[PDB]
Amino acid sequence: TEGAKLFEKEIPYITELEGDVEGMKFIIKGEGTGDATTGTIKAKYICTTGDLPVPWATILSSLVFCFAKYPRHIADFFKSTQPDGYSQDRIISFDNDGQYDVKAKVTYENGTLYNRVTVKGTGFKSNGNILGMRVLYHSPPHAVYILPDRKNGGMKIEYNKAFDVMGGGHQMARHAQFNKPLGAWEEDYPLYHHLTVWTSFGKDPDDDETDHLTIVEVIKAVDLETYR
Repeated sequence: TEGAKLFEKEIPYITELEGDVEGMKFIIKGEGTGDATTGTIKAKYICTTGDLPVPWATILSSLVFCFAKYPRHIADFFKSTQPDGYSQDRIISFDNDGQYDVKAKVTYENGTLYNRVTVKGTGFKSNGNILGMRVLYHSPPHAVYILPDRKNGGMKIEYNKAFDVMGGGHQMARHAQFNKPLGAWEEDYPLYHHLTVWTSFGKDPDDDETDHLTIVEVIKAVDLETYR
């Protein structure tokens, strides 16, 4: 309950990502806002090391479920664990291709929400859509499984992303994720539920210098009784 109060208004949202895909190192810095009242995330991410050496769409999920619109009756792991924060680690397996090993800490610090994340990409194929830069510049809407996992002291998160590729066709990205509190948590495990995500990609028209991504994104918790 205490943690959720921190999100009752729009607050700043900062992302720092350090990536290494097949030895190609990159840094992404994001600046934006998250508004958990409406589930609305807005941000601009800049690759501060130069050009991003993988498609932007494939790195979006690495770059804050704490901003999801939650109803009062579903236990909200992502806010409940604040301000100490939570760990969010995942393996993103790209079908017919390599994987991103992603490790993050998501923490509230003096009024701003931070996502600090490392990405290690291995196993990628030279003829694939990721190294080949053939994943189109958008991220379609998705549904995310949020599963209680008391046995491992946290939440098991499982979902697919279905990207569009040049020439038609798709690139599936299988996300196997685990979340754990970093500090205090009253251990109010949510029931199995979903999140929905919708995203719009853009560019900053005033920025002709950097390789960057702007987003407007909406994330919402879904009570599965609505499926009945």
